[PDB]
Amino acid sequence: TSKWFNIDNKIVDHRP
Amino acid sequence: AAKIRRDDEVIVLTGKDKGKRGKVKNVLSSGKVIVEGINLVKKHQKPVPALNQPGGIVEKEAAIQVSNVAIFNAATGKADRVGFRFEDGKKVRFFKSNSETI
Amino acid sequence: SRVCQVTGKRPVTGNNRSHALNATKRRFLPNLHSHRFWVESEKRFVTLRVSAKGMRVIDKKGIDTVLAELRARGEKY
Amino acid sequence: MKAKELREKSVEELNTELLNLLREQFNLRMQAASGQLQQSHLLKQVRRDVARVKTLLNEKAGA
Amino acid sequence: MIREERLLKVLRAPHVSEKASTAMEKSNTIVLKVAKDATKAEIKAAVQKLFEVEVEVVNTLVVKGKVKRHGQRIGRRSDWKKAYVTLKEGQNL
Amino acid sequence: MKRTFQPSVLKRNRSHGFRARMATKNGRQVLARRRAKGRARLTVSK
RNA sequence: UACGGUGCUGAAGCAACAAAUGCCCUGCUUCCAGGAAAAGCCUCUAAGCAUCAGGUAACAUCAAAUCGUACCCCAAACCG
RNA sequence: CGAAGGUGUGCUGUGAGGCAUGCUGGAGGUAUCAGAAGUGCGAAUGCUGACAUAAGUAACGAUAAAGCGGGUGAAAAGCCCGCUCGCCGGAAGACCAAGGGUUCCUGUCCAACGUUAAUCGGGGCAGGGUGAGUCGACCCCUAAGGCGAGGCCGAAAGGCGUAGUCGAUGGGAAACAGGUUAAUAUUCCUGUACUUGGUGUUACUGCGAAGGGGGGACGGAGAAGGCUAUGUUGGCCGGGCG
RNA sequence: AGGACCGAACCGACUAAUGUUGAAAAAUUAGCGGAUGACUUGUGGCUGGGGGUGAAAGGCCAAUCAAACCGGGAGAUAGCU
RNA sequence: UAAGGUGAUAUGAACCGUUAUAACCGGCGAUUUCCGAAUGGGGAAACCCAGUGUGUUUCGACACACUAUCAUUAACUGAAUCCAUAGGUUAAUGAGGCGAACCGGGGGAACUGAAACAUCUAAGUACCCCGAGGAAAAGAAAUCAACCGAGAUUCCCCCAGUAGCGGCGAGCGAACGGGGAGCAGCCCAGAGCCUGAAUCAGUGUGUGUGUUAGUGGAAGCGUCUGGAAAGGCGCGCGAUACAGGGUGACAGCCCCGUACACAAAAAUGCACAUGCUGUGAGCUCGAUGAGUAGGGCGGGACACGUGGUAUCCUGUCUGAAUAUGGGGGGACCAUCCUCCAAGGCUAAAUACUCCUGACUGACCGAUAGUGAACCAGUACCGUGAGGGAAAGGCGAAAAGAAC
Ligand SMILES: N[C@@H](Cc1c[nH]c2ccccc12)C(=O)O
Ligand SMILES: [Mg+2]
Ligand SMILES: [Mg+2]
Ligand SMILES: [Mg+2]
Ligand SMILES: [Mg+2]
Ligand SMILES: [Mg+2]
Ligand SMILES: [Mg+2]
Ligand SMILES: [Mg+2]
Ligand SMILES: [Mg+2]
Ligand SMILES: [Mg+2]
Ligand SMILES: [Mg+2]
Ligand SMILES: [Mg+2]
Ligand SMILES: [Mg+2]
Ligand SMILES: [Mg+2]
Ligand SMILES: [Mg+2]
Ligand SMILES: [Mg+2]
Ligand SMILES: [Mg+2]
Ligand SMILES: [Mg+2]
Ligand SMILES: [Mg+2]
Ligand SMILES: [Mg+2]
Ligand SMILES: [Mg+2]
Ligand SMILES: [Mg+2]
Ligand SMILES: [Mg+2]
Ligand SMILES: [Mg+2]
Ligand SMILES: [Mg+2]
Ligand SMILES: [Mg+2]
Ligand SMILES: [Mg+2]
Ligand SMILES: [Mg+2]
Ligand SMILES: [Mg+2]
Ligand SMILES: [Mg+2]
Ligand SMILES: [Mg+2]
Ligand SMILES: [Mg+2]
Ligand SMILES: [Mg+2]
Ligand SMILES: [Mg+2]
Ligand SMILES: [Mg+2]
Ligand SMILES: [Mg+2]
Ligand SMILES: [Mg+2]
Repeated sequence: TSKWFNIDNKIVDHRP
Repeated sequence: AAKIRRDDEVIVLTGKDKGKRGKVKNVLSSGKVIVEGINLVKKHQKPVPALNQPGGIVEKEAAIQVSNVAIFNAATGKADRVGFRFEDGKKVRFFKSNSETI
Repeated sequence: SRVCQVTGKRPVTGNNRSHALNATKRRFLPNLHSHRFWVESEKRFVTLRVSAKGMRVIDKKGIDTVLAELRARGEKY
Repeated sequence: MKAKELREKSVEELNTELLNLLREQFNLRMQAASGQLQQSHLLKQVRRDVARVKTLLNEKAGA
Repeated sequence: MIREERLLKVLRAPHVSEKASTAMEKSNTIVLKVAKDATKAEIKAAVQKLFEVEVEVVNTLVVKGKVKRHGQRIGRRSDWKKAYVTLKEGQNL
Repeated sequence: MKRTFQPSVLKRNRSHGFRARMATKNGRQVLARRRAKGRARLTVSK
């Protein structure tokens, strides 16, 4: 499946 | 029917006994035959006290093919092919080449 | 089922068409009614689920004929 | 063993019938299972014999 | 009678096996593999007729086949019935 | 935690068993396909 | 005792006090939100049977089939 | 008297290649000129398999905890026995239902499974083991709900529903204390019981429904009294004189 | 008497640290809320995919949800990589 | 048919057979648990429980047989209601479920194409459903033609990507006529006489011919290399047989076959020939398919999108003429010509292959070829529908390694 950090929004969204 | 059959005396045509005569011991539905004193293989068999067997190497005869033997004519003294004729409602085998019923 | 016991009329599918000719499936289904019919020839009423026309046939051919049919054909009734 | 009893009488046969079971078959199982019966082929026939028994009798009466 | 003589092929084998069998010999009763459809009463009869002994009462239980061996696929044994028969008194065999 | 499979044979048979399968035109087509496929367990029953 | 166990024998076996969330209690008191069904059981007769058959009791006797019964079960035996 | 394939070597062509031959291999291969295409791979986070790497690194799953002696054994921190020590004790003890389905017991083996060793195991192999009128299912009875002769409805498939018929999570007859197996036991054994039908005997009698009525038959909270389990002490009994 | 009070079982999931190739695809430890009620629980039943259910978050409908899963149309179409 | 057999992994045990009751092959029988349309009721498929009949020199309880539903027919019964119906019991028949495609019928998508999207397309496709046959359907002009003529239906090649249709876009797309395959025509709408006379099906027999086991079937030796000859070399021989497989390396002559010639106790497909059942033939004189044709409204079919749109079908409301009559000839009218609707049947040329037999391939050769060369729809995954693998080769011979 996918690692938790990839699914998680705060770490992943990082630069909008 | 079958050309080479059970209690027959035959002469080998091919390979390692080529030319060795012998009597057919039995004939196996693989299309093979076991013939006495023709093919000898030294099997290694463990000695058994219960069966009172000495053990060590023993000599026996392996199954050769039916097509590797042909039955010995003994009137010509050579190998000979077999046919089937009818005599008095009996399907008998006969030697080819002198046409003699076996 | 919505089948006319006299004519065998049953619902048939066709289309709607708008002024822009948009096709939308639809059904035309028959003008059924179910009606107490006097036979006299059996001193009894029989309710046939019948179409108008089914009636107009019964008017013309006359009941008993129509009842020969149905029975000829096996219709319960 | 077939026509040997094609002609052996419907009533008479039901006798050997039992005699196959009544004796051979039951005694054989017991004796066998208990490690006696050295000649197993007796189990093959007997069973096959009863089959013959019942083939006639069925074909003699009614069929 | 009640059970045809034919159908007294319900007795299938003695279960002379384990002290369970023999230590429950030495204190009445004998035990046996017996049919599958056999009806306690039906198997008492067999033991009366054949074996010609007396029988107080018979208990039954079903043994379930052990499943075993094999690599991918698997093999199972047959189920079968146990006897435990309990003879009245002048006890013999 | 409590997971999704909570086994129970009564429910199993009632929901997926032979007879249940048999009680509906489509349930029957279920079997038909499995037979044509040559399946060894039509419906996981006793 | 083959050191895991296994046999044999065998005393007293009363009283006082305390005491449940168990039982009496499907009770009792009270309240509103007003608290399954059907059979077994008891009784009533209809058609029907009236010496019969049935019904009740005592004693005697016979029947009670079949299928489950190992083991884990807050877990190393189940869902993970 | 050694085909294809594999592995070297020499030569040759501008190249894709070709020829020769040693070794391996052990049975097929095909010039030439034509003919036909599953005709050429390094990449597509391509597909399948095999094998690297990080690396003999992290880790070996509750910080309830181990020490020693003696057995067995090729080998004992881990198995067996013993003496200490420590941990749970409304459980980390005990009986089940559900679910599993031989994991139970006994011999035997240790390759693989066990996050180590393993003589040990819920692991391999073989044999054994589940005993019922009374426990439970089946069974009678129904709830929810399901199915549903006819029937009403629906283009077909089908939908709903009456009579019914199914469906327990609830109602319905009856066995207890003790013993015994390596392994079951309210089932086996000893003692002592009970339930409902059939049949018979003997008395005495209106019996009789898929029907009527009764009963079964029912909520929440609260309050004590009476009582048992159960405990404590004394007495009693056996043993002790540290 | 009570959607009454303090507080175990039981039901919850406010804070923190740990864990994040976990012991664990959502738990551990210490604290925390409810705990005779709109409580909590075993068994069994009914509701089906533009449909269900929803003390309402687009929540949940088998680790899947702004339209479940399986098979099919099917080699959808891809002016893009 | 037979000298050897008791299926395979698979030895072993105990057997069976050799001149005909070993085995093996074929025809026809017999037995044929339980579940499953499941059919006595129930049910969590392979289980629980019955009513009624039978059954016991040990006539209890168990075992067996039968009892579903619907249809048709008959019989007997029989309400409100007396008649009569509905209702109810029994009985005889038939149905039911499964199955690859081809076939007819009831329903019927969207992706997509139009470089967007509604009309249009994809397409009457996919899919669901019902039904049937060996084929299905269609079919004996109310058809075309164009003043000359043709003469049922079906299929093939043309006509032609033409004429046309068409947001006249994308696309869709005939017919006339011609060449071919195969050709076949009959009943009802009815009574009289004569009567079972043609014919069709169902069926028994016969015969022939195919089928389901079978039989015979030619001719090679020497030597060299080698573990082994079928290979090389030599010399013979058969060929209506040089198809193919096997055998220790490549065999016309070792084996099994092949060409060729033969064979059926039994059961069957197909033809004829008849028997039995059911059925009608024949002549005279009649009859000639109305809620239909047409029309109005709404749709659908025709290549044809309503268009100037003939023609066909009908949900809806209507509604003729009847041989001096009526349909069609692509709006429509006249004339001409041509056909007879509103009842049916009908073989062949055409379609298809779950399966049987034989034969073939410039088809694959274990990541290929079926998912499956192998005990594969398996192991495994999933509540389920459902998904779904990997895995072939010792040798000529096990001689599979005693000690
Ligand atoms: N357990 C994770 C949290 C987590 C689990 N699944 C996730 C999916 C998406 C984001 C976060 C998570 C953690 O270490 O915090
Ligand atoms: Mg039992
Ligand atoms: Mg137990
Ligand atoms: Mg090659
Ligand atoms: Mg590559
Ligand atoms: Mg490149
Ligand atoms: Mg490192
Ligand atoms: Mg380090
Ligand atoms: Mg470490
Ligand atoms: Mg096991
Ligand atoms: Mg154990
Ligand atoms: Mg290890
Ligand atoms: Mg074990
Ligand atoms: Mg009930
Ligand atoms: Mg119905
Ligand atoms: Mg219903
Ligand atoms: Mg219950
Ligand atoms: Mg125990
Ligand atoms: Mg009495
Ligand atoms: Mg009452
Ligand atoms: Mg007390
Ligand atoms: Mg002192
Ligand atoms: Mg409170
Ligand atoms: Mg509190
Ligand atoms: Mg979820
Ligand atoms: Mg694509
Ligand atoms: Mg498409
Ligand atoms: Mg049944
Ligand atoms: Mg039934
Ligand atoms: Mg588009
Ligand atoms: Mg003319
Ligand atoms: Mg021959
Ligand atoms: Mg020959
Ligand atoms: Mg006419
Ligand atoms: Mg027709
Ligand atoms: Mg493959
Ligand atoms: Mg290879």
